[PDB]
Amino acid sequence: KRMLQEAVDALLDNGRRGRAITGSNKRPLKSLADMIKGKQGRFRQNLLG
Amino acid sequence: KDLLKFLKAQTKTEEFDAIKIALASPDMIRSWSFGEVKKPETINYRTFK
Amino acid sequence: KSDDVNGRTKMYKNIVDGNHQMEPGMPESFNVLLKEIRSLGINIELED
Amino acid sequence: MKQGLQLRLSQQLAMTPQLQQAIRLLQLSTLELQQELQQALESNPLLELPVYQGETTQTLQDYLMWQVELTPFTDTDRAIATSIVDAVDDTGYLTIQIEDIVDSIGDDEIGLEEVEAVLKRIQRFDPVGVAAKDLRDCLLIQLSQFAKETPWLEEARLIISDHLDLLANHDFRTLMRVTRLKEEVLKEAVNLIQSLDPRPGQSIQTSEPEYVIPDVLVRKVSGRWTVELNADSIPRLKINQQYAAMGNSARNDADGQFIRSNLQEARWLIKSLESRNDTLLRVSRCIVEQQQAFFEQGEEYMKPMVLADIAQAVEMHESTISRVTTQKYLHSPRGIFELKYFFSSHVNTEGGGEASSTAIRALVKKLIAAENPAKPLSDSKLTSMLSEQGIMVARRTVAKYRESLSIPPSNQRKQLV
DNA sequence: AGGGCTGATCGTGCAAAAGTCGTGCCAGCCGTCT
DNA sequence: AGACGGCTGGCACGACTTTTGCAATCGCAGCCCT
Repeated sequence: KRMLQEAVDALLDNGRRGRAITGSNKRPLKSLADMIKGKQGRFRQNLLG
Repeated sequence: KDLLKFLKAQTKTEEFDAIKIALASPDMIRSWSFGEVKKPETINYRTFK
Repeated sequence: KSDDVNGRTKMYKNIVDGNHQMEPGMPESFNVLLKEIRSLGINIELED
Repeated sequence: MKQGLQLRLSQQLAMTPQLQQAIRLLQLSTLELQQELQQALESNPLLELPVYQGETTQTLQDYLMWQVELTPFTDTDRAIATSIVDAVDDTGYLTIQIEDIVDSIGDDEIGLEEVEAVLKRIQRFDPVGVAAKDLRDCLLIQLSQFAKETPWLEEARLIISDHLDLLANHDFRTLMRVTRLKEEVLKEAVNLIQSLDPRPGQSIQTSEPEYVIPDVLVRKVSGRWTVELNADSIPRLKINQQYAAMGNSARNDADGQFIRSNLQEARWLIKSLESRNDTLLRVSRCIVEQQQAFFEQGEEYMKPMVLADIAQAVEMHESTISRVTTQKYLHSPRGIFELKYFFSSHVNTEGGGEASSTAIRALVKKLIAAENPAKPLSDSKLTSMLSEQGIMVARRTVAKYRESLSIPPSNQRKQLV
């Protein structure tokens, strides 16, 4: 259950808690909040990008 | 179906004024979706279906 | 000229017929935003 | 040392057939075996953006829909046209009949004449191949698009009108007698029909993603190379050593017993994986014992292969080898083939030899390549050629190989020069 | 005080009925030549 | 213009494959029934 709660947290926000990386890449993943926030979120490129 | 109003009903939108935001509850969460996912499989390479 | 799928065809027809009339409808990216917001524990909808 | 039914020695072995052992064999389920292993490892305690262009034409179906919508059509007319466009196959022929379309309309005012008029307006659509009928109708549309200066256009039209059966059976005598066809005029008409763009919708669907699985490798660099059968893709999963130590350190005796049972299951899984790897290696060695000979000799020079003989050479259980052969693929420098395709059918051959059915089929295909284009080689001629090759295969065997090779009928494949 | 008896742990096969293929062979038919 | 021929394909019979449907009895001994 602790694994499951951690996984759900990472799915929501990986940058806040935990570090998930892809195969052969150490970069973090783009969680459901990552594509909302930052320069590469939905709100960006929404302002007529 | 008379096949004449079915197509026109597809191209329709409401006023959509006064957008509102709130918290989520499991019952209505169940309401939006139609299906329950139990398996982690995404696609089969045997038939690509 | 935006993601309005039901508007690009109609503007093209209005041009080729020389109508030059536009109906806004709704951008699809707004629906994208709504769908991704509803992916988390937050309700969001548009009233009348 | 030839006495019979003497004192019986005590048996020092058992069959010990376990459903666990059979599942361990998994009939070499490969990716399916990987999925089953994943499911078990999940059930076993203490075990273990992109570019996204998203841009493509909808096989011109979207283009056709836009063009029909681009043309001025009434709301009911637009709906009828959209329904007709929906009844379009990839080849470009209508799947449903006009009566089926009228029934789907479900309007008493809707009639056969109006539906036909709508289809005819739809028939002259934006791209080629919008006939939604037989290619002969599509051929007529192309000829209408083609210049009238083309020779034998009237003759081709007359043949396609009601002499299509004569053309299908390649009955040149009766067709010429009925249509007063001139000598070599049929050749010109056939050449024109060659440039008719049959199955035009196929060319529109230019996109075709490739699908292939690595499975076994037959690279065989410098001969007899141990090309691993996707060793990278092999799971080789192991149980959690830390959790096992926790189970070993469990205070509760029942918890320790449960951990011991889990460890026994993990050992069973490890034995299964090791057995799978060993079977794969042994099968690779057995294949390499003769695979290079078959590869160098060629497909037509393929010796028969017996599953029992291969198992005897490997000295393993014959049923085990048969199960391993199932659902197994072996990519090779020549190409990717199934393990059954890797095995060879048994057929008698002359001079004290055994010839594969695939070998005979490839020889027959090579012979068919060396044939007169005007007149296809007869099955009797194929049997004569096989007798020349000395493969001890008669007319029936030649016909079976041709069916394997999908050889066309002699009369059907026959054509003018 | 004496009998019943209960579950831990107990590891690469095979065969037998079924199926399926190799091979041959006959029956008709159409293209044909007489 | 009816028969020659070759094809094709169904029909049959042996010969090779192959798949699934198959696991007790322990030797401990304490607990429960008699």
